[PDB]
Amino acid sequence: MSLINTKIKPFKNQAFKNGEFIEITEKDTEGRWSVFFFYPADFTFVCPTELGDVADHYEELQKLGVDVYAVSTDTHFTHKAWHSSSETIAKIKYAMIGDPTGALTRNFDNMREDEGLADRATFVVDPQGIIQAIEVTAEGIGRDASDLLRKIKAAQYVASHPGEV
Amino acid sequence: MSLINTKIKPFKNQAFKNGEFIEITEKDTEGRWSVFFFYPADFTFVCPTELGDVADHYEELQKLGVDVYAVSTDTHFTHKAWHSSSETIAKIKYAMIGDPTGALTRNFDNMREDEGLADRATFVVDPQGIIQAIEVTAEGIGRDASDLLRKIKAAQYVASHPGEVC
Amino acid sequence: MSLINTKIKPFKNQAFKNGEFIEITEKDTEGRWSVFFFYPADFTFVCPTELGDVADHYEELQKLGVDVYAVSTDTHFTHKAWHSSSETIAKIKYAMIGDPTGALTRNFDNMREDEGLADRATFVVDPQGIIQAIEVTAEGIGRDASDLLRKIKAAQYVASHPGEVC
Amino acid sequence: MSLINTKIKPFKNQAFKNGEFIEITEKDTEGRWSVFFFYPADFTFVCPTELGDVADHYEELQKLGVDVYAVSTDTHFTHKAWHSSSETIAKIKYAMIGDPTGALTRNFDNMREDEGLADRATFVVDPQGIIQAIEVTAEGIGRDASDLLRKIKAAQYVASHPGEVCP
Amino acid sequence: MSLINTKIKPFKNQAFKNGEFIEITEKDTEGRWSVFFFYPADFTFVCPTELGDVADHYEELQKLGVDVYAVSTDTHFTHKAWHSSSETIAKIKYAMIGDPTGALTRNFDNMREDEGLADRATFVVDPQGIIQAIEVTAEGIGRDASDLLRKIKAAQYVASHPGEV
Amino acid sequence: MSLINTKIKPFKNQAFKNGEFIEITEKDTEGRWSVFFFYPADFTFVCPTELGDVADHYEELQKLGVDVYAVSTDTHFTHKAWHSSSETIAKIKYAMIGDPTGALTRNFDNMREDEGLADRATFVVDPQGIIQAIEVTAEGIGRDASDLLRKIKAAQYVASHPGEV
Amino acid sequence: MSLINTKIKPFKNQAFKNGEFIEITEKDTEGRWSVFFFYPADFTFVCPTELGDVADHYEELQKLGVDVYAVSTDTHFTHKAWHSSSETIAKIKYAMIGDPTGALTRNFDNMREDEGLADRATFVVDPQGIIQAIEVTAEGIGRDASDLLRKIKAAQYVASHPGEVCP
Amino acid sequence: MSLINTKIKPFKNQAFKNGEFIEITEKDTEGRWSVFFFYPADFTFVCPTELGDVADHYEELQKLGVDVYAVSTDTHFTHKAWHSSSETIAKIKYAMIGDPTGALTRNFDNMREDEGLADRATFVVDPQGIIQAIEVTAEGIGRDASDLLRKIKAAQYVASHPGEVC
Amino acid sequence: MSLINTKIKPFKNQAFKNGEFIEITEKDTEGRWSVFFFYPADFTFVCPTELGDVADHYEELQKLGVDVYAVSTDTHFTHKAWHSSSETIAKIKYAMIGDPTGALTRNFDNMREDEGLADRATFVVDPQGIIQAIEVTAEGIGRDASDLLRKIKAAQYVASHPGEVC
Amino acid sequence: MSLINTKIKPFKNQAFKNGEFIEITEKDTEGRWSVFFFYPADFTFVCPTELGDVADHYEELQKLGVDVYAVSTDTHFTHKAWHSSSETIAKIKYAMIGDPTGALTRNFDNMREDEGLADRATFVVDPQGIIQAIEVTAEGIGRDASDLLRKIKAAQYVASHPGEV
Repeated sequence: MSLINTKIKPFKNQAFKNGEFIEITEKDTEGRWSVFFFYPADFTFVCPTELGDVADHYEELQKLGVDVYAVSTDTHFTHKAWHSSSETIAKIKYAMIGDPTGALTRNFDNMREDEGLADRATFVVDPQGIIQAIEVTAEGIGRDASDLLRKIKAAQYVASHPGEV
Repeated sequence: MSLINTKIKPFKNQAFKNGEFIEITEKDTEGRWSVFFFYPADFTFVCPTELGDVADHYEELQKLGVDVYAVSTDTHFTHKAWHSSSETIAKIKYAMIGDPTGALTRNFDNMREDEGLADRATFVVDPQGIIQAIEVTAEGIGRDASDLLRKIKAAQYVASHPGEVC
Repeated sequence: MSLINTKIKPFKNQAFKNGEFIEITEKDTEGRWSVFFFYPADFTFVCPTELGDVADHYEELQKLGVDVYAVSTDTHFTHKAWHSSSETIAKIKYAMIGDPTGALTRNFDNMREDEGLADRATFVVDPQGIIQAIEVTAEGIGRDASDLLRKIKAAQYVASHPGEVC
Repeated sequence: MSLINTKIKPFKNQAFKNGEFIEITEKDTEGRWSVFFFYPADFTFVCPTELGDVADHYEELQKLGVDVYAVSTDTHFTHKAWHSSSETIAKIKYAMIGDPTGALTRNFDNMREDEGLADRATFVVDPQGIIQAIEVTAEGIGRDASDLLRKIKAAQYVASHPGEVCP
Repeated sequence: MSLINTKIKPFKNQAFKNGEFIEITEKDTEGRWSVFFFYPADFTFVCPTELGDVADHYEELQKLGVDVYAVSTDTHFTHKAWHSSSETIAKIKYAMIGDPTGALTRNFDNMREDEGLADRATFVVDPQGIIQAIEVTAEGIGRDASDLLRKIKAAQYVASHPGEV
Repeated sequence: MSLINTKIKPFKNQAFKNGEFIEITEKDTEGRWSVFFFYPADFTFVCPTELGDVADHYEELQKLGVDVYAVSTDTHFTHKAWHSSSETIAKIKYAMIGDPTGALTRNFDNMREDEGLADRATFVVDPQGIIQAIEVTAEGIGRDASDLLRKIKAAQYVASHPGEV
Repeated sequence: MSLINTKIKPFKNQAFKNGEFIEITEKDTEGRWSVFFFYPADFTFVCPTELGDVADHYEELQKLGVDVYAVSTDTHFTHKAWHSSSETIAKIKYAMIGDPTGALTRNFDNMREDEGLADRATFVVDPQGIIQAIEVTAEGIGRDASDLLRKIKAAQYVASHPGEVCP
Repeated sequence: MSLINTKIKPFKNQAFKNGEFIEITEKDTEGRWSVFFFYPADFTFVCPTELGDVADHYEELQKLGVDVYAVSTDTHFTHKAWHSSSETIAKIKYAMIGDPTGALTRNFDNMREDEGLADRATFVVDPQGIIQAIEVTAEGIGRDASDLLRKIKAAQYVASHPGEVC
Repeated sequence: MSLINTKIKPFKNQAFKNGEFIEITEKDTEGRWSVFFFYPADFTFVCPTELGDVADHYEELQKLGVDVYAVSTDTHFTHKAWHSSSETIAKIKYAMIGDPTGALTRNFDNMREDEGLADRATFVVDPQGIIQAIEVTAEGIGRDASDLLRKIKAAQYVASHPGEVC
Repeated sequence: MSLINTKIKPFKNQAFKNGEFIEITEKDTEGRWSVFFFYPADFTFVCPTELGDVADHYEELQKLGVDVYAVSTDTHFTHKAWHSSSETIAKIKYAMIGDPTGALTRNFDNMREDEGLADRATFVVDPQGIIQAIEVTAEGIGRDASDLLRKIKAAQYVASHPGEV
């Protein structure tokens, strides 16, 4: 069963945003365009260029009315530490959702069951809750924020201009 | 339960390639970089720019040693007809897999159950059979062949030089 | 679990008829004599004379108040293309039902499970929805349209005047 | 889930042929073209001309190597009685299979559940056991034996000349 | 579980009563004494003297208010043919129930499952529906109508007079 | 499921045979024709002429090679007391099987579950163990030993001569 | 999981008392001291002196307000016959409960499964239904009726004088 | 499921006997006449005369070759303390089985489920392990030891000479 | 599945306290700081220093408003006997709960199933009924009443001033 | 069911020790005294005095032949970061096991299912694998390493001197 064109499942998670800690539910995504940016773990040796690339477009994303949610199986406490410790993660102004239970990760069928870590996946969600775009890659393959931005612009176009030759 | 980083399931399908009918199995994808390009239906009123953009990069894809498989729920007979009817589909030099059973579409968890059509999804499969990249979009949202090309080059780099960075 | 003398199961399909796309449900068959003509696939190398025969008798079938529905597992978009391509399929004035899900095909128990195509079967359905005649043949064995007319006329005579046989 | 292009299921039924009782199994259909002619019941008020029209073409069917099997939910004892006191059934040279259990009838998905009787169905079976043609009609609609004869000749043609379309 | 002293199950079968086709249900047996006479098949080489012996006592059975039902897995069309073909079966004025489904046969647990035929059984049913007497015999062993008549006379005596010392 | 034309189930019961206590099993019935005569209880106010009628034909039954077994839910101790108390039961020379467990009664599906007594049933068993004739009657209706004798004579004829036209 | 100090389960059995058949339920034991005397079978070769010794003390038991119930897996018809043709059973003034189903026997966990007979057990039941004394013996070991009489008198003493130890 | 005339279930318990701790299993009861004397608890306000009676007849019981086992849900450590405390319990020369698990108590179906104590029950067990006599009484009703001796002597007579009663 | 930070299950037990028998329920622990001190058995040869050490701090525990409940699988009758027999157990001013059913022991998941005795475990329960501290040791390893006292003072501090540090 | 006096369940976890990363299985605890020190999460605002107290006794623990395993649901990457970031955690010379799957945490029945974090528990394990001491506290209640040290010394004494008055 594909997760495309389906409504997102309810959740309640603690997150880090700009300093300090906030709580995010599925109620917060209502009437808003949402991006769920899943990544394995904090403090890994892999370059955090994927997250920093989104941070560079975040001002343009907020202009388009798009909320960004970076999610991992690490705690929100770890997100705060990684925000202060890493050079690139300091640019992150959007929410960094901690998912220690993995309930939100499992809502998007994105758990490495044997590792206990999220897969490298990105979800574009419309105001209705329906998933419009899915993008999953393996370890080492980078996700372009420019192509993500292009996809959102195309998704917002279909919503306003439904059905055309 | 995620489809990423898993070996592809065996299949047996009929396809259309450059005026000839050929049978493609999972054996044909072995030892080869493969791209499974799923799309809804033939002869629709939607612009065929998604499949045409892949055709433009196909020579560059064959240069990297990558096979391209365009798959839909239509028959391979329909693919031959669509290759002769449309101006953009005439450029398609790669294989056009016909999947009437939907078995190949079900293998990649990419079936619109109540429509009987494949979703707009792209899969990048390494020579071992493991899926490295998944890209799914809803009807209307276009897929970029240039970003697909970038991902394959990035996937081949990690396959060649693993453990480096950063 | 014999299919004969049972009411037809509800359906919702897209169809092509005279340069127009229409939606056909089980409601459209109500109060009318219907004929469901199933066939494998569009754009095949097999001679399309079976559909051509029904086209020749269609004027006579409409005269008896009988609706003809040609059903295939192909999309309704594919049917339009086939109407413009073949000389024999151009003669088709009746509706060409597209059944990508195979829901309507499985309703009449007529799906080639491992092939994903409809079998060569013809169904005669009365105004009530009850199936009166079933004719299934393998690939190659032709279906006679003039014998179908004989069967429909006989079915209409039994409906009008019950208990008038020996 | 359709019954077309599938091998026939094994059966063991008693039959009546030319004044003698014989037992027929799936082994008897092996290597032979077989036609299974199903009908509701014996001693019905409806014309037995459907079976009689097959009996007229039976000479031609035997020359083609086609065996005819008339199947009913009645006993083989009943078939003997219907053979004796009927003008049209007296012409039957082929076997009249009795199916009191309804096992053979259910093999072809041809049972009226509420009536306990077979439906008006004709099946064309090749030497391998694979079903090539199915014809099912309701009470009143007659089955054409000369059209059945045409179908068998067409089924034999594709068997000897495989995939000969169109040209 | 025993079939004796239990109410008969509902049924709807077509039958042949001297020249005419009728339909018999569990409703027809109500308020009346009933005898269900099961037998293998019509047009068998075995002697039909079982049904002929019941036919001789049938006039006395109607005087006692007892309805007789002859049941087999053959159709009611076959019962008519057997009536006007055999001299012994021609004496039958009682109803000949046809049971092609075997629903009535299975109600009395009397079906030869591998043969699709009824066993040689006789059931005596009172106005209430309760079975009072059961007699089952194997193929070849005959049943006596004179003994059956005696058993019904005794059953009607017990029904009218409760307790006998 | 019908009890007719099936092999009898194994049993081990104590019995009373004219003056002495014996034990009867399924082994004793083998190679011999057997008649199992079931009845409610000993010392009842109902007429014991059912068992007395069988006792009169018992000498002829032994000439035919038929063993008679009278079974009830009473103990074998009770059968002895009933033998030397009633003039009709005193005529019994055949075995009187006591079945306090009801195991043998349940083998023939003949137990009145709420009463704990046997129904009025008679079973005819051949040397192989196969039941050939069943006769069950409700409380009050009598069984005839003369008809029973006739049924055994017919059963032995069919066993020796297969197929009768 | 022991049966001591538990209320007796409901029952409906036929009994024999002084030439007349009566029906006894759990309602009849209400507000009355009850003794359930179980034994294997009627017409056994073993002495019926166990029942006879209870019959001798029955006059004293009735004065204390104690009802005696003799239970057997035999029918109430059998109890009448054993009452008529026995010297010791003729002295029985109390009820002789028949338990052909074994339902009452199973209520006291006193059934020999392989024999279908009750075991040699005696139960002392108070007006509330609560079991106060259980005595089960094997075939051969006699049950003392005068000791049973002592137990009932002791059971009545703790009922009227609750928790009077030692002093 | 009557407990009478059934073999005793295996057990492994610690016991106190004559200033010594010993382990008693079902093996120790084999080939010997055994008596299992169950009682609620140690150090109760209830008069310990029931155990005192068995102590007085113990010499006579050992003369008949009968072993006496007094079982309680208390520990074997508690039994030692009770042997030193009470004047009546000091007379106990037989083994006092401690059953904290209640395994041996549940074997004889003698557990007060909601109280966690053994009921007042006496069991006579033959050399084979078969239970011959069961006597259960409620709190307050005394158990007679002299009537127990009568029951054991009767049980031994039946074992020696079967079928010698009327 | 951990027992920590959960509300205690209801119980009804008989206990011995200062020469008197009293019934203790979960109602008695309400609004009160409670310590459930589990131990194997009475009258053992193991040094009773664990229970004696708690008795030394009992006056200091009552000063903090803490109730102490010593629990074992033995009867409350045995506790009275052990209070009079032992020199160290004579100091016990707190309640000694008798748990013959083992129901209270099962509530705290602290039963040696094959021994029928409680394990060496200490539980600290706040006025709300929530367990704040669990300490379990195998036979032989001693429990410190001073560290227990430290934990209760630390538990009362967090209850008073939550959210502070560091 | 209590976890006291039971053998530890098999596991395979990645850990941080002294720099750098190692893998620990149940095979590594064989023939050695082990301490499993569970704690909720890394980078929390709670003072890490519990872990630092054990670090002060670690030299004495290694003298007694005791291995210390600090476990949390955080990754081993996070453990390395927290080792470098925190003043007290820099003293940690023993292994810091990362348990993102929570499999090792669930082996000791120590998971806060709704939080996805380990409870505050300490386990003393002998060379055989058998758990000798369990110590669980709530948030805010400190665990004394001196009392832990005393318990281990007592546990090692019982192993060498088994059974005494």
